[PDB]
This record gives sequence, structure tokens and C-alpha cells, in this order.
Amino acid sequence: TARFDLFVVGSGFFGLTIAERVATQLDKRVLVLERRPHIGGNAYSEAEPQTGIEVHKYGAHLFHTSNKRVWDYVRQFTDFTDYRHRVFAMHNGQAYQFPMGLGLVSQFFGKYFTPEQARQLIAEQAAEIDTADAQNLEEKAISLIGRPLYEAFVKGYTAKQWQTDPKELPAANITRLPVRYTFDNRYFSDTYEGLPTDGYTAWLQNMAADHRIEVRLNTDWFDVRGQLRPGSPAAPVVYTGPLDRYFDYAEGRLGWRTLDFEVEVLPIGDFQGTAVMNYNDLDVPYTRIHEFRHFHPERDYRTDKTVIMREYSRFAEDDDEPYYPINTEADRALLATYRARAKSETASSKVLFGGRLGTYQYLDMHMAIASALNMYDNVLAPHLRDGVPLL
Amino acid sequence: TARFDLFVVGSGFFGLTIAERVATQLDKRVLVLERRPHIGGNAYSEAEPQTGIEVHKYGAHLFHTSNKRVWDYVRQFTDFTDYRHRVFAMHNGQAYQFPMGLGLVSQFFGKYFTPEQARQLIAEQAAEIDTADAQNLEEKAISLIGRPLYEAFVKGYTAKQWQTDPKELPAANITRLPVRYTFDNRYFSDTYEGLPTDGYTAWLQNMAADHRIEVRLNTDWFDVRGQLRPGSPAAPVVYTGPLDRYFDYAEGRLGWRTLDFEVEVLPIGDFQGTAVMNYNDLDVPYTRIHEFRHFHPERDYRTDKTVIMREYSRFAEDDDEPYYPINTEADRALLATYRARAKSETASSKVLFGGRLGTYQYLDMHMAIASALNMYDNVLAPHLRDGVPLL
Ligand SMILES: Cc1cc2nc3c(=O)[nH]c(=O)nc-3n(C[C@H](O)[C@H](O)[C@H](O)COP(=O)(O)OP(=O)(O)OC[C@H]3O[C@@H](n4cnc5c(N)ncnc54)[C@H](O)[C@@H]3O)c2cc1C
Ligand SMILES: Cc1cc2nc3c(=O)[nH]c(=O)nc-3n(C[C@H](O)[C@H](O)[C@H](O)COP(=O)(O)OP(=O)(O)OC[C@H]3O[C@@H](n4cnc5c(N)ncnc54)[C@H](O)[C@@H]3O)c2cc1C
Ligand SMILES: O=c1ccn([C@@H]2O[C@H](COP(=O)(O)OP(=O)(O)O[C@H]3O[C@H](CO)[C@H](O)[C@H](O)[C@H]3O)[C@@H](O)[C@H]2O)c(=O)[nH]1
Ligand SMILES: O=c1ccn([C@@H]2O[C@H](COP(=O)(O)OP(=O)(O)O[C@H]3O[C@H](CO)[C@H](O)[C@H](O)[C@H]3O)[C@@H](O)[C@H]2O)c(=O)[nH]1
Repeated sequence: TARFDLFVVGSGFFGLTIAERVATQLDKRVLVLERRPHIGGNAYSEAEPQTGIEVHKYGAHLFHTSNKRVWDYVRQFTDFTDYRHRVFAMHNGQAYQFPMGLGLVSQFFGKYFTPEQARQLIAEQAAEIDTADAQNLEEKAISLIGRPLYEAFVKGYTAKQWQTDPKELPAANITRLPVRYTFDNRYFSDTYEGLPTDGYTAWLQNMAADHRIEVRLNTDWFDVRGQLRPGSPAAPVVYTGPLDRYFDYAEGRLGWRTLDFEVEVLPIGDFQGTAVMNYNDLDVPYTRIHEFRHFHPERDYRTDKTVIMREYSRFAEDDDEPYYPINTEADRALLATYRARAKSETASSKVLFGGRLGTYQYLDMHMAIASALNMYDNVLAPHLRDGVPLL
Repeated sequence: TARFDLFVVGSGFFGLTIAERVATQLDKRVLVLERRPHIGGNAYSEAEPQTGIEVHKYGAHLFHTSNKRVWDYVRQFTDFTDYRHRVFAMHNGQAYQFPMGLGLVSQFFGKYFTPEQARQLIAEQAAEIDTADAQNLEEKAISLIGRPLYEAFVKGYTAKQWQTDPKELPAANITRLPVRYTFDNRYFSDTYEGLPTDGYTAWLQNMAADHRIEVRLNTDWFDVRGQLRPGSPAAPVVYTGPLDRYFDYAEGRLGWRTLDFEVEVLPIGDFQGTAVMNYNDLDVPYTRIHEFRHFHPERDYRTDKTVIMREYSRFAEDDDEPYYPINTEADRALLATYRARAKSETASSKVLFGGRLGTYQYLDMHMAIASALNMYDNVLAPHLRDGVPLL
């Protein structure tokens, strides 16, 4: 008679997805342990008192996916709005259409370019590097949008977001942005897209609503694992915290980036007239500004006040929560050591590793949930139900 | 034993809506008489042979409404895509964000304007006229977007579309375009919007699919009414053709505008990278160019060919099909005479008048359908079912 059938460290999208699936589809008790006073991780949102506008506390989250299984899954806990995310870029005191497209091109070069003419222009400016090569951020970016556009809209932004030389940064970072030769300025290229109709918190609460799931807020796993695991020794553990932290940075500290936010309620109805405005120039400390009233245009808010959030990027310290993995040459090598260690902990202590922090991966919400569904289907579910080893 | 319970002249959205409602909700036989070889009026679409791309034969039709009753009604015959219509404007060799918004403003004035700064700028340029006044197109346009924007994006376009002095044109024409101070470049401001998933023709066919509805193509009402009406003398008539034509232009010919189209299949994958590109300058004969592949981005078409359509505007003649009512001072006065005549025909011959052509009104698809549902509920249905007079 064990107390719990499963331990889940972290109540983020990965953890809650794991906890929900195991509790619902396998009929087993799951104890979720969250270090923070709230669930949902960075996806936790809150309604600003003066306006009632939902505020993405730890960075603006926009859900999008081309995976129908994920889409059908997340729809069990929330409805999604018709919202389609668009981003504008501030450069030299001018707002630019974004990302790569005819809008961006025509504005920056002072005249209209046909889809054929635009491809021709960029082909010239993407001379010294071809996409088939290009291992880093700088090489891949230039080979996609050309160098003049790279200088104005990538170099400065990347400098503030990473403070790391773009030749050391992964090429997968810049390919998150769609490269188009039309007037399509949708910031994502996924089939399904939208915002949680009743907020992220309500969404996250419905995933951990099952009575077979217990969430212990303000509880650190490393403090209470020596006491909990004996209570249920057969129960595996899903860890979604920082991978390097799990081993107390034994082989070294992985490269992370963290974010600081300035939330402000302005006495005006509209600050920038759009959801997210990227600041690509270096004469400004923050990377971008969010205006959350434009996240939900279907909702009607007061037109005498607005809520904005300036986003700042710096290196993650000891007491900081990690937001972005940097994955440089040294970081991936250090990651390789921890992957071997994690592979050992799985075989010796039934401890799994998943999530943005758990795998040192640049994971979006849908990619995290998909990764969780993968871990469930192929690892946890065969184990808890059919006794199949975790390896 | 009468042959038909109702006569409907014209198989446009108004006529088919009337025919469908009467046949389905009242269980009565409706004879629809269409002068054209096809149904649907200007909404009739066809698949271009080489590409399979749906082509709006008589002008690009984009459905949009804020009326849920209309929305729920039209959904009985077709599904709608997630499409949101956006228009760009060509001016001095540069593509501009459109309509009135921060995108348009910032591009045209060379720097970014905050929602507050933009309102300030336009307030200065909209000096000599206030919207509370402003009876014509020119006065209302300037009072909404200022004069400099009026010169560049309205004056030239209006000149080509109407060839009529903007001080003689209605103010309701320019207010069809949303005036915003954000980056929202959606060309419509309605709750519901989209394109028929399986084309307009399939949509139109499903409305006239009922076996109690008979459609006689290539049949002019004026030729066969003397023979048909005696066959069913109690059956009312819904006329949706040109109002002035019904009385053989007895008091004069109303002012109309007609359109000519040049459909072309280019050996390139993309001509302009967007659905509709407005040409506001006078150095070009056509008002705008449509590219129908961008109407349905969810559909995948061949990337070696594309279908475009240049739109030309001129005065409607005798043999021309009327597209736009002009409604000048003289036209509305002439319309007043025909309204009295139409009111007499209703009382003397049970003849109703509805639709874009039937009422000399600038009607969109949803406004036409809503107008048809209104005529049904308050006039036809009480008449055919409860014997209530048509007046
Ligand atoms: C600024 C920003 C914007 C983003 N925007 C988008 C977007 O628009 N669209 C999109 O799809 N994705 C977006 N993302 C990414 C997204 O937030 C992540 O994919 C998401 O958090 C996935 O959940 P995860 O659980 O894998 O990581 P996290 O949700 O951060 O989950 C980790 C949790 O583990 C807990 N934890 C860690 N260590 C311990 C411990 N020792 N004990 C107990 N608990 C612990 C933490 O408290 C945390 O709650 C954005 C991210 C950022 C930073
Ligand atoms: C270029 C263009 C673009 C447009 N785009 C949009 C858009 O994007 N969104 C939107 O909502 N609306 C749009 N509209 C408007 C829309 O097409 C009309 O609202 C629509 O046609 C409504 O139908 P209606 O029956 O009132 O007029 P029509 O559909 O033109 O119906 C009239 C019919 O009566 C028939 N007829 C006339 N006389 C006779 C006769 N004597 N005997 C027999 N039959 C006769 C004609 O053959 C015709 O088929 C657009 C219009 C144009 C011209
Ligand atoms: O104007 C830009 C935009 C992006 N980049 C480069 O592209 C990389 C990735 O760009 P992202 O937009 O993915 O940066 P974020 O991860 O911070 O974006 C986050 O915030 C966005 C909100 O607009 C999105 O929702 C996105 O999904 C979410 O991960 C960046 O590191 C940066 O190096 C630039 O250089 N300049
Ligand atoms: O760039 C512009 C656009 C509009 N106008 C003025 O605004 C009036 C109305 O503009 P519309 O866009 O409504 O012109 P249309 O009626 O031709 O538009 C038609 O084609 C459009 C397709 O993009 C829409 O779908 C629209 O609903 C449909 O009625 C015009 O007469 C014109 O005088 C301009 O001056 N300049």
C-alpha cells in the first residue's frame, strides 16, 4: 500500500500533462511538487487589478501548434480564441512589419518588391553563406534574410537577448521565425493558434483538477524527497527543474538566460496599438514591450488605462529562474555529461527528465506538452501498467 | 390549384434567401427566374482550369457580418474558413498598410506614431471639417483620416471607381472602411468573417437545392411574366433586378457603376504576395488587383502558376450589368420617384422589391441576406401564411 504511484517535480505544462495523463488514463495517484507559490510555471497569468486585463507574469505566452493530437488534448481543459499573433519591430524610430516578408522588405528598402523581386534581392544579400551550411545563428540568419536585414533586425536584438556572440549561438534559434516572401505577417506558421479564453491559470487548474492529483505549492523536491520516496518506493519521479541543479552543478553550471519584467499601468487607453513591439536598436535597454489588452481584442477593457510590460534579458544567476538555454559549444558538451548522468539516475532511482529546464531545450508550450505525451506513451504508461523498464 | 406559390426574379443572395425560406419554412413552391446562365449573381465563382483556384468571376467577394442570426443562417449551406481579409495600398511605387491605422500612418509619414500621437496628427489634418457635419464623401473622408491621407489614398482611387466628384458622392461610401488608431489592418470590423470552404457556387447551390424550388436559368422575367402569373395569380413576386429597368426607365435612368475584369494566369507562383492590392495612383487604369490563391492559404496550389484579376471601373450602360449605385443628389431624387412607383406595384400587382439592384442600395452579401430575412419575416411570411397584406 504505497501513498503515491508517481512523483512529479514541477507544475509546468510538462509536469501537469504527465500528472493528468497518469491520473486519468491509468487511474493512479500523482503527487505534484511545486517550488513556486503557484502552478503553471512561467505560463502562470494574473488579472491586473485596475483594468482586469490578464497579465502573463513571466513573459507573454502565445499558444500555437500543427500537432492535432496536442490541439485536441489541450482543448479538453480550455477553449481558444481566434487570436493570431503578430509582431512589429521598432527600428530608427519607425515601426516595421515583421518577420521576414514583403512588408518588412518594402518598408526597409523604400519601395514595393514583388515576391520574385524580393527573392532576387535577398539572394544577393545572402551571398557569403548558404542555408545548407550555416551552423550558428549569424550564418543562418544572413542566409535567410540577407545581411542588411540581419544588421538592423537581428544583430542588435540578439545582442540584448543573449549577450553572446551570434557565431556561438545555435542556428535553431533564428529558424523559430518564419521566412516568407508574401505579406503574411503572422509570427507563427502553425495550423492551430489562439489564447486561452478564460486565461492560462484556469487552463492550468483544469489539468491538475483531478482528485487523484495532489499539488503541494511552496515545496522543493530536494528538501522532501528523502521522506516522500520511502512512503512510496516503487513510484517513479518526473523532474522538470534545471538539469544542472539536480546534480548540484557537479560538472559545471549550464549557460542560461533569465528575464526581468517591468509591469506598468498607464493612464492612457493604448500605448503602442499592438500586442508585442520588438525593440531591435541598442539605444534601448529592453528587448520588447507587451501590451496585454491587444492579446484579447474580443474582450472589452476600459479605454482610460492600459497595462504594458517591458522585457529585460540578462545572464541567469544562482537565485534566478532560468528562462532560455543558450546551448553554445561548451554548453552542449556540458549537457552531454548530464544526459549520461540523467540516464544513470533513471536506471538507478527511476528518475525521468523532461521539460524546458529538465532537458536544457528551447521548448515552446506545445513542444513541451507533445514531449510529455511522448514520455507518457513510450515510457511511463508501459512502466506503471505493464512493468516495462524505464530504459 | 396554382402552379407556384411564389415568383422570385433573380437568383442572387437576396433571391435565394427568399426562395429558401419560403420553400422550407412555409412548405410552398417557389419559381426562381434567372436572366443569367448561372445562379448566385455576382457571387458566382469558378475554378480556373490550369490551377484549380476558385475565381470570383464578377468581383472578389469576402463574407463578413456581426449579425449572429445571419451567421447561423448562412452556415446551414456552407462552412467558412478562418480567412481574415486584409488589403494593401499601392502608392508611388510603395506598398502601404491599409486601411486607416498606425501601419498606414507610420509608413506615410516616415516615423512611428503612438496611438495618442496619431490621433493628434490626424486631428490637425482633419481641421476644416468635422464628422458631425460632412454630408459627402470628400468631407467625411478628410474628417476621418485627414487631408494628406485623403489625397494619396482616397482621391485618386475614388476618381477611378466613380468618375464622379467626391462632393456629390455619399458619405456612407467611405465609412465602409474602418478608421483605427492601432496596427489592426483587418479590412472589416465584423464579429464573423470567412470564405466558403467549398466555394461560393456550392454555397449558392445548397440554398436553391430544395425540390420545392425551381430555378430557370437564361430566363428573363419580363418576357415570361404575362404567361407565368396567370398560371398562379395569387403568387406574389420578388424582384431583385434594376429598379429603374422594371419601369423601363420611365422617369429616367439611375446612376450606376459597372466593372470589367481581366483574368490572367501567370507563369509565376506569386504575383503580389497578397489577396487584394489597391492601386490608388492615376498612372494606372485599374483600381485594384486580386490574387485568388491568397484567398485560400489553407488550400495548397501549384507554385509555378497563379491567377490574378485586374479590376476596371466605368459608367454602366444599357447592356451592362450594374454593380454599384452612385446615389448622387439627382440619383436619390430619381430613386424617390421609383420608390413611390414600387410602392404602387406592391399594392396593385403584389410585387416586392429587394436586393442591391432592386432597392438601388450599396448592399454587401450579409446586408442583402439580412434584408431578405427581414422581408420574409415581416412581409412575405405573414402574407403567404396568414393572408396579411403586403403593405
Ligand atoms: C518570455 C517567454 C515567452 C514564451 N512565449 C511562448 C509562446 O508564445 N508560445 C509557446 O508555445 N511557448 C512560449 N514560451 C515557452 C513556454 O513558457 C514553455 O514551453 C513552458 O514553460 C513549458 O513548460 P515546461 O514545464 O517544459 O517548463 P516550465 O513550465 O518553466 O516548468 C517548470 C516548473 O518546474 C518547477 N520547478 C523547477 N525546479 C523545481 C524544484 N526543484 N522543485 C519543485 N518545482 C520545481 C518550476 O517552479 C516551474 O514551475 C515562452 C517562454 C518565455 C520565457
Ligand atoms: C466587385 C464586388 C465585390 C464585392 N465584395 C463583397 C464582399 O467582399 N463582401 C460582401 O459582403 N459583399 C460584397 N459585394 C457585394 C455583393 O456582391 C452583393 O451584396 C450581392 O450580389 C447580393 O445579392 P443581391 O441579390 O442583393 O444582388 P445580385 O446578387 O447582383 O443579385 C441580382 C440577380 O438578379 C438577376 N436579375 C436581374 N434582373 C433580372 C431579370 N430581369 N430577370 C431575371 N433575373 C434578373 C441577376 O442575374 C442577378 O443574378 C461585392 C460586390 C462587388 C460588385
Ligand atoms: O526581432 C527579432 C526577433 C527574433 N530575433 C532572434 O530570434 C530568436 C528567437 O526569437 P523569438 O521570437 O522566438 O524570441 P522569444 O523566444 O523570446 O519569443 C517568445 O516570445 C514571443 C512573443 O512575441 C513568441 O510568442 C515566442 O513564441 C516566444 O518564444 C531570438 O533569440 C533572437 O535571437 C531577433 O534577432 N530579432
Ligand atoms: O484604397 C481605397 C479604398 C476605398 N476607397 C473608397 O471607399 C469606398 C469603398 O471602398 P470599398 O473597399 O468598399 O470598395 P468596394 O465596394 O469595391 O469593395 C469591395 O471589394 C473589397 C475587396 O477587397 C471588399 O470585400 C468590399 O467588401 C467590397 O464591397 C470606395 O468607393 C472608395 O471611394 C478609397 O478611396 N481608396
